[PDB]
Amino acid sequence: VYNDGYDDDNYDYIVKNGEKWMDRYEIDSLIGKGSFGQVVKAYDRVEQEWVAIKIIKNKKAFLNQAQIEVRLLELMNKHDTEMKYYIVHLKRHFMFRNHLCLVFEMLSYNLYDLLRNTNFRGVSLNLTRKFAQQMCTALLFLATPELSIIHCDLKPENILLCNPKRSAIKIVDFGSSCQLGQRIYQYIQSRFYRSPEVLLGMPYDLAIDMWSLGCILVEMHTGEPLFSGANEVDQMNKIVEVLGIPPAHILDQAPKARKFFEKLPDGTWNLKKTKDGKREYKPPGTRKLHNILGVETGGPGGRRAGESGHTVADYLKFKDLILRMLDYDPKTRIQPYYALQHSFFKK
Ligand SMILES: COc1ccc2c3ccnc(C)c3n(CCCC(N)=O)c2c1
Repeated sequence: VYNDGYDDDNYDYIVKNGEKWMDRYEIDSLIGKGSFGQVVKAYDRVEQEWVAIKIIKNKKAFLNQAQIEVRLLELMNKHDTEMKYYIVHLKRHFMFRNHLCLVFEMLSYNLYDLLRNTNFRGVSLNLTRKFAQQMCTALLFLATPELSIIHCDLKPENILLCNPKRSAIKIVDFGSSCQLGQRIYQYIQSRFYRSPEVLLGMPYDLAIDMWSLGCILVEMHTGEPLFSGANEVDQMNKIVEVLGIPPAHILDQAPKARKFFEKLPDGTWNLKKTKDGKREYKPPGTRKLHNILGVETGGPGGRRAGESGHTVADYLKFKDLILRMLDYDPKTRIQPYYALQHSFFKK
């Protein structure tokens, strides 16, 4: 028996459609499940509107982390700027049957559902540009010194459309987020979108979100993840296929450098030796983003050949921005303010 019967064996609240909570919220259905807990669709009888309620797991570790998400959401929402409207709005929170419940504004489906709806053909470069500009503005908001918030889990699933037929988006799931000073985890971000500094076990800052954004934007247009690693070793090697060996000044400071690389006598770094002449990856830096995007061959897989807004000039700008987002060095990786000035966004 878990939580007097209200919970399942995974600390989740057993959702029952049609249940009414505190004579206010009418639970319609389950929207999604995550490590944090479940999000349900519910009607707020008081305010007479539809809301999304995130039911946090009934477990100390998850409750304590969700309390941080609340602190950060309330801190962002209080700030007055139009940029704050790229972050989902937390209306209120409450405890119910030993679950912390977060009430959010209702949104539409996420960018992964959007990709799946195109059968993973990818969205247009113009739509990608719209998402990129909004995301860069959102990251600029998080970078404001008073906030200095690191989302730490940017991915298609955590970027939602406000309206199913409109391009406006908002960022969700700040549970794993932290502030620049208060970093408390080492293994963070979803693997496909994890930055090299996190893979290498080095200290991280807001630049890790810019890395994830670069990965996301490419996936949005091509329809498949740029670095689809099955584990950390596979992830690092897939990054190396495209960007080459990380610079020595980074690896020389990386605690986990020898999980993926080895230092030669002449001081240079190379990938760890592979036994028995097994070939599993393209040589470092040979998987060109120029070809992944189809810059001069009509877009990803030639699917955008003879389409408006998919000129080579457009792709060369897109490629340059992505490569500046995928800089190995977090100190030189493009920052939101300057990314927004990139020619890719010129009117
Ligand atoms: C639909 O409106 C919404 C509105 C707000 C949120 C929200 C706020 C915080 N964290 C998460 C995971 C949130 N989700 C998850 C959806 C997952 C999905 N496939 O739609 C939301 C959804």
